[PDB]
Amino acid sequence: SLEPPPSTFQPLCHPLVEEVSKEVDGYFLQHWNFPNEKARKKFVAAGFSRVTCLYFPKALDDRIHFACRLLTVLFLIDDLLEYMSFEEGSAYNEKLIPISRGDVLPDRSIPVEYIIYDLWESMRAHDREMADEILEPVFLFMRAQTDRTRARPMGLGGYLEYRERDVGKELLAALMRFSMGLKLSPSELQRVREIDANCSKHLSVVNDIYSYEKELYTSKILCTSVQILAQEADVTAEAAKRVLFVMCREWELRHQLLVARLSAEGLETPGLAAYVEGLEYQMSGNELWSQTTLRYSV
Amino acid sequence: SLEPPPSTFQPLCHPLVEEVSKEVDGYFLQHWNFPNEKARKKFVAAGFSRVTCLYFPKALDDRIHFACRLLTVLFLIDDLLEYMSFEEGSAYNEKLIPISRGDVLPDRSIPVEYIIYDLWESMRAHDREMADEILEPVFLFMRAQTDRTRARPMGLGGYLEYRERDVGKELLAALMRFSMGLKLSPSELQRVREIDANCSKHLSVVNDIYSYEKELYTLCTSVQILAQEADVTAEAAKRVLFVMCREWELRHQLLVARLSAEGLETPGLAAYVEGLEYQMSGNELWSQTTLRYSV
Amino acid sequence: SLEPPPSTFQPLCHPLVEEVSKEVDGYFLQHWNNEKARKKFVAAGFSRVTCLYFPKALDDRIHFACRLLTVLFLIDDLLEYMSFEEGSAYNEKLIPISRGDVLPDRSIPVEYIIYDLWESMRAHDREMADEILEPVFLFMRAQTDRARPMGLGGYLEYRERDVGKELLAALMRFSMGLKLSPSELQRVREIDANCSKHLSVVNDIYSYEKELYLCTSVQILAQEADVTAEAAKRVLFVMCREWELRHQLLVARLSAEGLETPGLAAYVEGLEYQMSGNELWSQTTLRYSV
Amino acid sequence: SLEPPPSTFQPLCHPLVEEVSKEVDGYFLQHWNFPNEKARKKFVAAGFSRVTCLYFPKALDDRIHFACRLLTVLFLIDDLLEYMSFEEGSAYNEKLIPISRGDVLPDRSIPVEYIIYDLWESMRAHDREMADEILEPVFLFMRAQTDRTRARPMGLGGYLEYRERDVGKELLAALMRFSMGLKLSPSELQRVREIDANCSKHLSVVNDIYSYEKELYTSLCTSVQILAQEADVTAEAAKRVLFVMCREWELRHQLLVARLSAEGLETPGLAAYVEGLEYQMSGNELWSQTTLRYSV
Ligand SMILES: CC(C)=CCC/C(C)=C/CC/C(C)=C/COP(=O)(O)OP(=O)(O)O
Ligand SMILES: CC(C)=CCC/C(C)=C/CC/C(C)=C/COP(=O)(O)OP(=O)(O)O
Ligand SMILES: CC(C)=CCC/C(C)=C/CC/C(C)=C/COP(=O)(O)OP(=O)(O)O
Ligand SMILES: [Mg+2]
Repeated sequence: SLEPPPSTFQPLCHPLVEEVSKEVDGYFLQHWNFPNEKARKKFVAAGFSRVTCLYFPKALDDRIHFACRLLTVLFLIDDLLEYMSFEEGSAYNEKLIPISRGDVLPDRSIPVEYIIYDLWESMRAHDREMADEILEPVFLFMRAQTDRTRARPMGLGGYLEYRERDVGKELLAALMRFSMGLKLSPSELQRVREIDANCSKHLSVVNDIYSYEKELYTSKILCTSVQILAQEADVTAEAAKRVLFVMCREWELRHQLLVARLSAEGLETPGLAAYVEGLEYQMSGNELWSQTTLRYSV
Repeated sequence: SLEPPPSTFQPLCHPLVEEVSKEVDGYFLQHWNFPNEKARKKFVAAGFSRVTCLYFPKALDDRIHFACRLLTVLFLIDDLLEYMSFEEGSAYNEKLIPISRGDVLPDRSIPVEYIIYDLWESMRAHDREMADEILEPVFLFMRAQTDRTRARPMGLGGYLEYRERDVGKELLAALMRFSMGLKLSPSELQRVREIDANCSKHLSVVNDIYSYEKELYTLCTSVQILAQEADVTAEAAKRVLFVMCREWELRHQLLVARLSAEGLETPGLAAYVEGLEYQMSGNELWSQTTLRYSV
Repeated sequence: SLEPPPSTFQPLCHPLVEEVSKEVDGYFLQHWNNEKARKKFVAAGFSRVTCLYFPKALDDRIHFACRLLTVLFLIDDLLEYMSFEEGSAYNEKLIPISRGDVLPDRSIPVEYIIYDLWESMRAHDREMADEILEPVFLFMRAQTDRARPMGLGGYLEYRERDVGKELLAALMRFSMGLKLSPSELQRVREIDANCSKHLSVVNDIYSYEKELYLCTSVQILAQEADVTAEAAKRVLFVMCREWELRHQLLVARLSAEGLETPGLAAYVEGLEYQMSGNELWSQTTLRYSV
Repeated sequence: SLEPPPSTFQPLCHPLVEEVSKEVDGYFLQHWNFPNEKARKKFVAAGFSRVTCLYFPKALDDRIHFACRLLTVLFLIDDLLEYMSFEEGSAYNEKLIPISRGDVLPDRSIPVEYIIYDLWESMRAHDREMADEILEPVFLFMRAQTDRTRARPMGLGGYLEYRERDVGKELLAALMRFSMGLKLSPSELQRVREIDANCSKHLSVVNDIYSYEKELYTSLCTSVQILAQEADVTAEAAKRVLFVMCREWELRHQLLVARLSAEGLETPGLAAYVEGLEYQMSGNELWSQTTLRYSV
């Protein structure tokens, strides 16, 4: 089997995982309309708060639950969207956006509506400025949840450049910033643009590596680095995964080189130091998640 | 400074290397017009016959010198062409082609001409049928070391497919079959299509890895291409490509076995298949030691 | 030979162009700094381009667009004479001044022109004027300084997101006093991308000479199809006609699927004017030496 | 619906088409083993000899039939190959190569075997030199009828370059030379390198434009799908753009020929050859618009 190559990175889980997980899991169990009990247990088995804590292990203790709640509902909606047309799905999320902004009252009789409204009111309550910062990154994601993928010739370079702008990864980095109380300035963000793009790729390719078996097992719009590299080099998908994993390690090193350079230049501010560290854990965390999540299972 | 990942391919060196060296080196030395001592000394140090013996370790004892002579002159000619124009260089080789077929002038006053002529007559003398089988393969290679290029976008996939058809590597394979007495009819040789391409690709990329520094003296190479596509340094690119080369080696064995599993393997292709493996490992040791890639 | 193929897009020209042109020209020829160029300016038709791009701009707003572009051009042809370091700073020093967080040196035309200009825009419509800030900054930033395998498909996808094209749509919305929600805009992303491609390729076709005096559809198609640059321009021109057709099909679908709002209808029609106007101008201006 | 854009070329058919067709058709009707008479009906309907005279209108009267007979058997083998595996079809054609070279006697009880043998034996008789010359071009094509084409990401450029080396179009050019009696030297051929590549693309794209609907089976690899995807337009739009690109290649062919002449590099053989390619293009276009091979 695969067997990942050596990495100087390692997965870390948020100290309070057990605590938040119980809290968040409990809240959705009492508020979200799960159909049958079977589903009720699929949810707990999922451990969305445990996923969040794996991604943002360095989050502030009094903010990690916000991140867990946001991702939990987002994972939930993503599941429902699967069973509805691009039309209703798009209509479904557009209704939640003004409600998320808090510009429109929720229909207290619809779980998702008041869970979203309450959640964002809570966030603006704890930190208004930062809460309003993640608004667009979230809307961008939600909207993309229903965008139709365009099939076109794509080599490795083009695919990777495309993944560098993944809205999901952007959501993760912006959310991680909220969870960590890192109020980075426009000049600080631009300073780590390469780091972000680099990180974005690592995350997406690691996902491709463990999601391939399922992507193909879809009575198979196949768009993945595994298939692209396998065809370009003319080797098996397994061989492709191997090569790609080494590339990921090269991106891990590039991450260090860029961070090292950032410091030498005297541009590594206190916040940026915390930020790039966070991204390192997203990379190692996303790797563990990919190897274990049932989402990639068959 | 770049540690090659593990490989099951072990390179060999033809036992007669030092013997053929003296033979062939002596023939060219003082027979071929060397501008000066230095030239002659550098020529010996280059050891083209030694290069040839790394690539064709299983060549037949009474055929190895034929390969050593052929490549020695080609390396020489290739050296003189850089100083010529796409105009001059082309007429040069194009003139030798008829000669090589024995159809024309051997001009005894011109080294390159009587050497080419004499070399091919010797080959037809030893094995007529097989000496002809490689005429076109060599010509293809000669009518290429002067060709221009059509610049267009080329990604990793495009560059690799392109290298799978490298005329240089086809010449090597064709000359190996000659040197080994292997000839298996154009059938099953057609059956080792994938094997040949996979191999040609492996040889080309290993060359890219070691020739990047020097080539960077002014780029069509897998190193720069992967580096730009994955957005990493060229050193990181070489490391990744090396792993890819190990994947092609694994694929090579799979192709070999599969040929067997369905009853296609034959004494000819069995030997051929192994000979290619020696080119790949041989090429790797050469690429790591050749002054051709030195700054 | 470059005879434009048939197009169903008919360009429009703002009726106040003569009035606003002499108005906006007189200004720059009064503060901004060889009189031989002082003539090249009045003949450059900077406000005329503006009027072909936003022929439906509000009468009291058209002069704003003109002034903005007339300076973005004046600065552009100014970057051609300075290094990335020089230009990048030169431009970056104007952003805060544009926001109004830094006052301008009344002795430097480029500075106070920018200052007063943005001040007058906020004073006319602060909200909408603020919305143009970022789009303009993105454009200016890029003006300063990828290097990798780029084929025709990659290039066009890349042009679907061109900043300059983004700037025109933002400036157009402001000029027409068109308030559109991020929601309504989402519905027209395909139309926006399609339009961006059209604008860029027509520009590539006509600016090929100047640029060649590189990253351009003309050169790329020429290499991929192995034909001349001129042969390439002809093929691309026909591709532009297909994008025009697609625009109409998309506009028709937006309507049929009941997703069109009055503001959106005006928006998509305006994009058409930009496309056809851009073509008229590109063919006539001496900027690309007719 | 699809109006081809204006062109300075025009299709042209070989004069003896009628008689040659009768002559070559009857031959196969007597030797080729068609099961029932619905294949003989279809066969005759396909008129492979008229196809040949459309592609090689400038052929010599005494050679044009060698071309028709060769393409007829190649077309027929092509169809049979459809009802055979890769391993099978491969072995099948490989069996016929030594027979073509005249090295192995054919089995007189197997039509395809003796028909091939007799054909080359007859060709080598009329012009041993030129006959031997198109041996490799035919074998390259036959062996190509059975290999697999690994699918990989490919833009227009990559696709077009691959089509420039199309063994089928190569076979066409070589057969045209043999049929027109044009014995070109390597220098002359090296001189017409760009012109061949340009022509090859033209033929392939024109074929793509008309075989697209057909290729949409779904019960792949073509300029139509690739361009439509790269420019994000319909396949129908792609066709219109590709067609114009084809007219540019016709212009390029003329420019390349003019240049060749102006450089004093055009020989009588080459002049006749490049003109022969012009007719291969106009001819392949008409064929593409009319062949049942691309229908439903
Ligand atoms: C679903 C969701 C709310 C994502 C928000 C961002 C986030 C928490 C990302 C981490 C988990 C991940 C890689 C999901 C995408 O899997 P995948 O891309 O291999 O499968 P998919 O993208 O087709 O859903
Ligand atoms: C004389 C000659 C080269 C004959 C070809 C036969 C051949 C492939 C011999 C093996 C030596 C080799 C890998 C050369 C490639 O040099 P390179 O491609 O890395 O450097 P270059 O091609 O730019 O000269
Ligand atoms: C028997 C035979 C075909 C001989 C080849 C000689 C040749 C190129 C004849 C011209 C006719 C032609 C363009 C066929 C293309 O079929 P296609 O390529 O459009 O359809 P296909 O290749 O997928 O079968
Ligand atoms: Mg331009």
